[PDB]
Amino acid sequence: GKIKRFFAKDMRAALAQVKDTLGSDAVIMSNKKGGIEIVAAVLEHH
Amino acid sequence: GKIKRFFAKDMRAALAQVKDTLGSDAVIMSNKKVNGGIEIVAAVL
Repeated sequence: GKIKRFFAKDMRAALAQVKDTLGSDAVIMSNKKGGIEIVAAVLEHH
Repeated sequence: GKIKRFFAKDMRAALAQVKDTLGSDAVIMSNKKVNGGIEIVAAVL
């Protein structure tokens, strides 16, 4: 489990970064956007 | 860097306190569900 700011994709495509790095099960935070910014978080199960 | 323990009634608010203190990039060590809410142990370098 980790929390990452990822990258300023400037596009919702940044979600791909989140998936390729964090995975398919993730919690996205602060997607408040020159580019865009999004901090997401995966948890370690149980 | 450091390692800190966090509590919140919900997982969202616990993730928020981890962000407001450790920052946008951190390592989640623990997400155990404790009586009264959730405990998250996180670390940042």
